[PDB]
Amino acid sequence: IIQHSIPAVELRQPFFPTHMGPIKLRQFHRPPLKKYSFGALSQPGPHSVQPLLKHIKKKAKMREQERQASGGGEMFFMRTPQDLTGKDGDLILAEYSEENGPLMMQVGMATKIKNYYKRKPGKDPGAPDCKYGETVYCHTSPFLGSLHPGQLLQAFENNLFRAPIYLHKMPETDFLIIRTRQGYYIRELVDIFVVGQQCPLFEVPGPNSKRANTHIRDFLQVFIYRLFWKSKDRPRRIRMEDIKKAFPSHSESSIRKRLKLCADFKRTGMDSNWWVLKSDFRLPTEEEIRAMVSPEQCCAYYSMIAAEQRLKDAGYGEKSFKIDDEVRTAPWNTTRAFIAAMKGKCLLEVTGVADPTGCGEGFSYVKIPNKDADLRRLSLKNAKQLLRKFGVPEEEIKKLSRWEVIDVVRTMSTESVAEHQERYKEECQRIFDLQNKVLSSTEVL
Amino acid sequence: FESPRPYKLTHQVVCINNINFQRKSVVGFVELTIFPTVANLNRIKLNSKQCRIYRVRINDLEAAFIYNDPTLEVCHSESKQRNLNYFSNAYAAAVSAVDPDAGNGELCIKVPSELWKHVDELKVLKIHINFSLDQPKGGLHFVVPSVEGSMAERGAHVFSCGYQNSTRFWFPCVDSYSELCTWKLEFTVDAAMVAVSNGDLVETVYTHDMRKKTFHYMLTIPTAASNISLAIGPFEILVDPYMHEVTHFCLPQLLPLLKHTTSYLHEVFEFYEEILTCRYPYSCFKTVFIDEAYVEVAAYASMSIFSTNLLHSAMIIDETPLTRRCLAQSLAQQFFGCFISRMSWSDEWVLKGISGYIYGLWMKKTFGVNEYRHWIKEELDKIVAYELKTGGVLLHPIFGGGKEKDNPASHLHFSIKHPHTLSWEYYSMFQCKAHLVMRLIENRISMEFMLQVFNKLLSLASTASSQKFQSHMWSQMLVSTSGFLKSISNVSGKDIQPLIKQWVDQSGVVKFYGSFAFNRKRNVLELEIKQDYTSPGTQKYVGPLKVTVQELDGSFNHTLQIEENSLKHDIPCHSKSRRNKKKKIPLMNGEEVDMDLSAMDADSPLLWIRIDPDMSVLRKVEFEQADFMWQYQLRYERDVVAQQESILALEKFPTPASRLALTDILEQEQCFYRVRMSACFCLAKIANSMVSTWTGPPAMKSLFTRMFCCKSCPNIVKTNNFMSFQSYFLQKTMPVAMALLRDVHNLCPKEVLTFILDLIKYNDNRKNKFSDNYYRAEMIDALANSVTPAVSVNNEVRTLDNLNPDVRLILEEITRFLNMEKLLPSYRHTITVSCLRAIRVLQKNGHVPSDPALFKSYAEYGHFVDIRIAALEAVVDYTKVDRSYEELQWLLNMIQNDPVPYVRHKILNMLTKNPPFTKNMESPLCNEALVDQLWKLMNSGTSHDWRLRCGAVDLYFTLFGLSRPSCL
Amino acid sequence: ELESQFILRLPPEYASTVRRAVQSGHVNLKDRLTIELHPDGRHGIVRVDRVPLASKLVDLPCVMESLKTIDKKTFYKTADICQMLVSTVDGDLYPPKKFIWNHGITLPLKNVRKRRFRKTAKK
Repeated sequence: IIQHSIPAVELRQPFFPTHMGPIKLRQFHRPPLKKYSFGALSQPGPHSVQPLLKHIKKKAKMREQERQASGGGEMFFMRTPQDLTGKDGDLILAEYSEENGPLMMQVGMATKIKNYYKRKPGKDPGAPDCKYGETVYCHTSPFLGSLHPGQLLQAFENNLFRAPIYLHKMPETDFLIIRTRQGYYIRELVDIFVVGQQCPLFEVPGPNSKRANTHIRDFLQVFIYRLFWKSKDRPRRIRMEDIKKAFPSHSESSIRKRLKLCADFKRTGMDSNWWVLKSDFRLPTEEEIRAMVSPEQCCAYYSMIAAEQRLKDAGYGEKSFKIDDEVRTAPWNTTRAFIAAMKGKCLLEVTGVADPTGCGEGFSYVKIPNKDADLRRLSLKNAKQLLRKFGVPEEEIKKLSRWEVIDVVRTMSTESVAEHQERYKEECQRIFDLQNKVLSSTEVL
Repeated sequence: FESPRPYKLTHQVVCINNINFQRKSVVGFVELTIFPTVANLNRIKLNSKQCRIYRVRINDLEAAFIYNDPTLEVCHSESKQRNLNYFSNAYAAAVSAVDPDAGNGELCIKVPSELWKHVDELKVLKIHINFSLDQPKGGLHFVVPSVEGSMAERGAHVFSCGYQNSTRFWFPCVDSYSELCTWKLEFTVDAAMVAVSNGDLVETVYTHDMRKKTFHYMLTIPTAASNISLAIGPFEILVDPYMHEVTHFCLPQLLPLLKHTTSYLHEVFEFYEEILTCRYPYSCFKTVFIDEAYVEVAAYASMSIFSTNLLHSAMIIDETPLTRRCLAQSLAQQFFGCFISRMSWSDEWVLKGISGYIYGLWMKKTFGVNEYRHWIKEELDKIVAYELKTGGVLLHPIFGGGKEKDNPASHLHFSIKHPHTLSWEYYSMFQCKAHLVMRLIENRISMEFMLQVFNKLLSLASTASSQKFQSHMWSQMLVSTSGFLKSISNVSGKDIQPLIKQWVDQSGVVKFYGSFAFNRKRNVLELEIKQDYTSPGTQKYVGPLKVTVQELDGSFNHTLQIEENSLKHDIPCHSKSRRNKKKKIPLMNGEEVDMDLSAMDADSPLLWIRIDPDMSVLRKVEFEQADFMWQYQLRYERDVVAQQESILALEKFPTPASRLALTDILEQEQCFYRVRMSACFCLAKIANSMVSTWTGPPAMKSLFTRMFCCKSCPNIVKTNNFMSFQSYFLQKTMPVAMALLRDVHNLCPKEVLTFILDLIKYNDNRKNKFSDNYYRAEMIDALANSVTPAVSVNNEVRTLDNLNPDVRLILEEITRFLNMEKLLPSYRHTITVSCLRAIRVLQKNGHVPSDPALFKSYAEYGHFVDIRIAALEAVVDYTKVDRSYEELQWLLNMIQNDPVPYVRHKILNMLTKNPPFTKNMESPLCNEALVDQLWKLMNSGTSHDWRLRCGAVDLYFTLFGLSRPSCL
Repeated sequence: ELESQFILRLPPEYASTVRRAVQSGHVNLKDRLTIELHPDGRHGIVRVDRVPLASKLVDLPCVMESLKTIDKKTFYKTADICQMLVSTVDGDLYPPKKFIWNHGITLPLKNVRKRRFRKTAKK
């Protein structure tokens, strides 16, 4: 059960952007350092970098006092945008080994660490303790490969993806700098995780699909409703200009579709007009708006339009998405391949072109399906001598039922659907164990 | 936030002395340690009734004394406004003035000017009150067997049952809830008779060394005054061995009955501390069984005292649910009378809500999850039945302050600020709506978050308790509705205030006219169903919800709802399931195996309609499907709710023989117990419609044939069919439904009558180790369900024919069982209860004449509770049908005069349920003097208990309710 | 607005001095450590105890996420980090493709651009 922060669940801006340009899609989850037009740090010259140690201890004390005053147990603290800052609380860094993951969390979303451990045979004293995460004892492996007895494997867990994580040490030269309009902030941090290839749990849509087009419509319907809740006029009213500024890629006619059922147009003698909320329309409450669009659905759409921009930059037009190799690496292709393979509908390519590492250290998420005369002329005696020659044990030579003998010698001269799935498991296990070895190694290259 | 009550309290010491068995009196002194709040607190008020004070004292200074009783009659005894409304309003205002939650008076000691200057100096005082209870007429009980020479010593006991605010009736206090105090309790008791109250055994040797003993129970744990009760007399048994500290107190010659009874309690403690993540937050736990019960449930601090009717001694199978059911009730309401506490009567509903939900969670992981859902169906049946009888049961945060009413729920009585106006129907539905509002909190908030909430509540309770009495920082154990709502919103803030304003603050039962339409019957539109509702009188408009549709072989389709309920809605459509001879099972629900093209399967991809199968909304859903869909629901469905609602819907109209076949197929599997009870009732109702349509055999003989093989059973099933309780409940139920099988010539159940006679012949010895009692009782009930009203054509009532022919055989068998249970008696004379119900049914059919003298002789004092309650139900229905005014006069005089409260309770309850003298149908002339005597019995002679005049308020609800009685 | 975060890399003696200053928690670190960015947005000067170190803003190849926690089990993502300001003891303090960093911060992610990144096939 994942409980996101309140600005994440409330679909708030700029945590959930409404529209992203071609520049923003290339810079998706890589925000460039941008100058301010006003404020303290819009000025030239050196700027003070302030410590946080008193602020961290004070906030941790206050949150503990709020826990003990009602009167203990588990308390939810991520209620405001101010609570989501990096200025307070215990922090990690997480470095994704994938350049562009199929699913990505936004600022404000939540994830868990589960410490997957397979018990040793006989008398297990228990899993080793870790600084982070909750221990989960598993008999069936949640990954593509199987855990070994006594093996502890840390992993990120949320509604988007599953991916193994590896605790490393932050280098002694590297610090975390928090930069705002008001000043520079610095905190010490030692714990950094290397995150492997994701096992996606939520489906990424294709471009201009019915699911994708429903998501854009619903997200527009969510954004319109919260504009009415922001309006202080009685009766409530909004402007077309505010929606078009947030949604420059929509035509006004598509916005006219979403506004006709809930609002009435009142024209005024100025090029700035209002949509007045219908008196007989009950505006939906906050948690009803929450059920319309989830944070996980936005990330699946965000992954699509960013990857669609990357394919257009690579020369692939919309008619390409019989299929090209790079189009197979798209997240709408990889996640549909993996989830169907997770549900037992098909198997995976694993050694193939959709390997994100490019050197054999990852998985390729591409669907593959789940798919005598002369021996009987041997005239028992020569078949007996042949079974003696191959090294067949003397019991089978001794019984010498001739049909059984010829079936055994055909089997030995052979030495198919149980081998097909076993070779899939062998290929999965090899790269899984190889990925465990490389990304956890402290070798200096 | 804080209580609007001055004069905070810390300590109190009771000392019962000279407890008498002949003049039956109690003397004692009480000790209060008081921190007053404000100056000029002169008229300090305590409250009690039936307590003659000997002296009051504060630090060797006897101050003034005020003793009023406005809980008695109107200040003018002949107030001619003898109606419901004026008496209800005046009684509500008067007993609110009895309550000290204002400047009021019942026991106002006046502080003298010397002690007023002391209060001006120091607001710390002690209160020493010497007083005496008389022969207790509503505050205690002295159960004494009528021997009085020697067995009054060994055989009698002394206790106090009562309602929540019955601590007033026992020893003088405040409004007895919501005063966090601590107690020292001194008990002058006999050496054999053991006193049982709250607290701990802090000082007990052979005390005072003269002739008797004296017990010191100290309650250091801060609770309220409405948890103290003193059972004196029973015998000590530790039934410890699993948890080492569970103590029990019961009357002699009942002790191995406890040795079987108590166990499985440790499992309930383990599950409750899996819930709460604590220990049992006390030293020990006490339980007393007693042959009387004001309330069967009653649960106090570290102590449960209730009836000696729930022993269930290892052979009496049909109290396998009931015993630990009532133990779970007396542990849950215990736990929420201990620490978590209301600030007012309107703020209570959280408490019994979470208690009933906790023993519902106990009913989850102990026995019968499908029986748990059947219990939820019984909860909805109770709520829909009562709030279609009367108005809603509303859970107020809003007062009527400023002499205001604000009560649409005042169809009878006041409800906001006060307990002792309500009825037990209203109180039971208060608890039932508390159950289902907690299920709505399940439906919007996860169970793990509820565990977090409840752990937070008990963390604040245990932290705020067991300390040095932190001044001004101690009322955190008042965890009423507002702060509890704030704690829920701090854990998970959702639209739970709309849930309050729907179900907590708008008391309405919602029917559902969800009209089935059929699209994709090769139609343009695709799988659409209309939503509709309007049914006034008691209605409620509930909007955004979801709807569950099961396909032929497919997905659970869930569909939203809207307000403005003249609606049309869609389904997230199934595929076109065509070539269904090839599409045999495309994953209906897992690996279930079912194949029927017997339905209207030309163009029908739908099977069943459902709105919230987890039973969120207080609902009464009315719709129509094809009959094949209803009958295909009864071959298999994963909801006992769906099975018994299809059972009701197919009890209404149909009679094909395929219905009988599918019913018999459903009755021969492993599905559920009571589904087959109501399915045999389906067979009864449908074979009653087989008068001209007798296609099948005489039913349910082949069901006993094909299901029960003792030694292959050569045409008769006889012996030793137990240790499989499926067959136990089924053989208990089925001949009752067999006796209903009637086709109209003379209704002629003659083969069934002779077969039931042969079954009554063929009973078992001790090879069955299971005390064959209830099987006999329900077969006698089947004899009672052999109603033959049309024998006496002209005058055949009065020993003409020695009335004939099978009624005499039924009289022979009920005579045999009455005299056997007079000689054998096996477990409570339950056979005698069924026989008296049979004798009343025979009096209702004119065979045995309508004479109450047998029922009069079984409504006498020295019998069991069940015999007396059955004879009193019988004489209430006798006064209903026949015009016996004299037995009604005797019934009202016994309402006035008897020591047992529960028989008065149930006389008033089922006299309201089964009324004679019906309003605006007045042929037996209530106006003569019965209105006067009922007005007297409301005013006088009813200061014993609150609930007896509550039942009399229910009587004037039924009898001439919102008007003059047409006297003058 | 979204909070901007980036990695600051120092020479090891200066990293140890600033690390002791951060662990000490004294306010005067706001004077002991300053950062100045040039108008080109790529070069800068990091001053440690008024000592200038020539700094270069480079783009990290791997997307990095910084996450906060209270109970060390459920984590809340705070920021995306993709840039690092690297301070050197030599180099032009006022300088008149080379800002592409090739390596991960962690040990196994060495040479990700050349060895562990599948390269896009054009056309």
